[PDB]
Amino acid sequence: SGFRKMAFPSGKVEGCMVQVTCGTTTLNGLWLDDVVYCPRHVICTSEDMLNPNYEDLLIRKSNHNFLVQAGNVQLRVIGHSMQNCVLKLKVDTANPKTPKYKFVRIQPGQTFSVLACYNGSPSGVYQCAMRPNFTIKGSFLNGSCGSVGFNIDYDCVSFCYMHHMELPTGVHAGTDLEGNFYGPFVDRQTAQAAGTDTTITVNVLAWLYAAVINGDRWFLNRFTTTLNDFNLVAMKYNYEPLTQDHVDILGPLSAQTGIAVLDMCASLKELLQNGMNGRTILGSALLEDEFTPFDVVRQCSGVT
Amino acid sequence: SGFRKMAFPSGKVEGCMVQVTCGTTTLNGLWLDDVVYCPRHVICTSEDMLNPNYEDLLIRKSNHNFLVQAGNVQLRVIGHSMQNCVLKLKVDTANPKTPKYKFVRIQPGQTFSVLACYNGSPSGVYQCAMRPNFTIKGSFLNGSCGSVGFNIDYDCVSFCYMHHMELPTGVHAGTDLEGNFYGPFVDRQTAQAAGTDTTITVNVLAWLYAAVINGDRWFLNRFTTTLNDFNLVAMKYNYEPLTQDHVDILGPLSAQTGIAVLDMCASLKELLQNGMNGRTILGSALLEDEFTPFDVVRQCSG
Ligand SMILES: *[C@@H](CC(=O)OCC)[C@H](C[C@@H]1CCNC1=O)NC(=O)[C@H](Cc1ccccc1)NC(=O)[C@H](N)Cc1ccccc1
Ligand SMILES: *[C@@H](CC(=O)OCC)[C@H](C[C@@H]1CCNC1=O)NC(=O)[C@H](Cc1ccccc1)NC(=O)[C@H](N)Cc1ccccc1
Repeated sequence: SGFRKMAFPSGKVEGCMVQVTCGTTTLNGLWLDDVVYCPRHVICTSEDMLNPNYEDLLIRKSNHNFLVQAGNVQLRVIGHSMQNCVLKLKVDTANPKTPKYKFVRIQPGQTFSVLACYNGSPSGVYQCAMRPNFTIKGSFLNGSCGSVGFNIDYDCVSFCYMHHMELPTGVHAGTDLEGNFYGPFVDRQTAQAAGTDTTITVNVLAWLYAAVINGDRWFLNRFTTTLNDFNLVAMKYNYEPLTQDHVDILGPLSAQTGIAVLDMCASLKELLQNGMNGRTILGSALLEDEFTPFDVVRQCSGVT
Repeated sequence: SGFRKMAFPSGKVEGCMVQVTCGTTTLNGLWLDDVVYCPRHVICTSEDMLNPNYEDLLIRKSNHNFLVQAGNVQLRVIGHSMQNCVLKLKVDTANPKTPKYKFVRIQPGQTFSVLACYNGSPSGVYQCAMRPNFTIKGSFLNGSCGSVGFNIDYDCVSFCYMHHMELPTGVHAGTDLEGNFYGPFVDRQTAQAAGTDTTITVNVLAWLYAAVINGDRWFLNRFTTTLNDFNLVAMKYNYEPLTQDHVDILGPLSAQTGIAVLDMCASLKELLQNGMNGRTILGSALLEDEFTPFDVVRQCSG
């Protein structure tokens, strides 16, 4: 038993991390086969960032102006192109550690692992959720751009996030690996704000099932409610509306525990209206919303 | 900015994980050079659990009683011995992915990453702390024994933990890689109870510094205290006493924030006496004690 904030094993991604330097700017890239993917703002300087002319900046560059190092060992760039907000550097060496992979766009409320990297060197791995306002509450410092988020589906690494920037509120924004931002953000330094964040209801329910599976049942009573009546309470506490599709994906956790989804909804309603009364749930005194139903199943069933 | 429960990258350890089968019992092993390490209770069955006579069980086995697989390649066993509660299986092929490593025995309050594994295949990684009562609050299912805990010191993997068992309280116990249990526990299915758990004070203070670095600052008060007076408060709330070495270890965070450790102690005193009054710190409504001062520096300096 037990429940931790668990990330995917990072080995397959570690072997893809490189550093990309353009003049005085260095950030991280993702080296897959004979291409390195990185944020295009690596070609910028301070004079550029309000309205970078990325096409102008790139055409002034030769393959020789890009310095790519894999473990501080240089790779030769033989081509360069731009796809949306990502630079694609073609190198003369294919990465022999490239895993089976896919580029995927994740949905708000879904989770992924982030391999935080600096100067092409992995520093740590943690779990993040894509917030309903299309930011992530990550942990990133100067030099972290180009760090990626990923899930492992079977034996395939599904890359879903490349890091670009931190908003003044301390939250983070980035792109998919095709270079399209999540949310209403741009890679120019205009004043940018994320929408109001909401709590991911289906994940809170998943985590309450995780608590039941682990024997932490004090919040459970033989109560139940309707989906409409639950959602009336949810919106009073800035929780996302729970749809029948959310109910369905909680099926496996309901099946394991024998607690109907709307019974757990009734328990959650009671927690929101009356509080937790100084009690903890799986070691937390707040309601946690960055575990998906699949996250709980994986950790409560040990998939490899 | 930001602050997360962050583990070490697990790649160097992933390449060391194998599956060990004895009879119909399968768990995980650690393959370094030409030795596979795993919990010795792999050689047990239902009968032996009360008081396994491990020496009898092991001497009666042959090399052929052990099936070791790295992925789907079989590693032929050429010897089998016991070191404390760990089985050492000598195999014919040395692990080509053996990292620079050390076996280290860590102290209570220190943190490490756990690569949770099943049938020799990694499932996930998370961060744990050695509790003062020498248990860990991990996440382990049946088949997870032999999973290891580690820290990374640049290029060197320091293995500190191998998973053996779960106490009925939901917490976990295991050994170092020399086979010696942390705490008073034994690998027998006997009524075993963990001593009273306490809160790791130096880690709470490190996390409060992480909060200040991240802009959470409402809990700061202008008072300073002394180490003796603070420790009287620690004792009341089942916090570990704070030593001068702890204070000095917090020095890098005090230097980054300009807040003296004993000033942060006075802020923690008020938090412990009166709670947080509906406010949060780094997204938590509890005082978090599984980040060491180093974990905060490493994450807040990169
Ligand atoms: C990554 C940049 C990098 O690694 O290369 C230089 C060494 C860095 C990551 C943030 C720095 C601190 N922690 C972070 O996550 N990104 C930036 O510094 C970013 C550059 C940028 C990206 C897109 C558009 C304009 C500038 N600048 C920022 O994050 C600043 N907070 C400014 C900012 C930019 C856009 C929206 C809001 C604020
Ligand atoms: C690991 C064993 C394994 O991999 O199986 C081989 C086929 C497993 C991990 C616990 C199971 C569920 N989650 C866990 O962390 N360990 C056991 O099952 C363990 C076996 C054992 C080890 C030493 C001494 C006796 C039995 N049994 C237990 O953990 C039970 N909770 C019984 C128990 C043992 C010791 C103290 C308190 C309870």
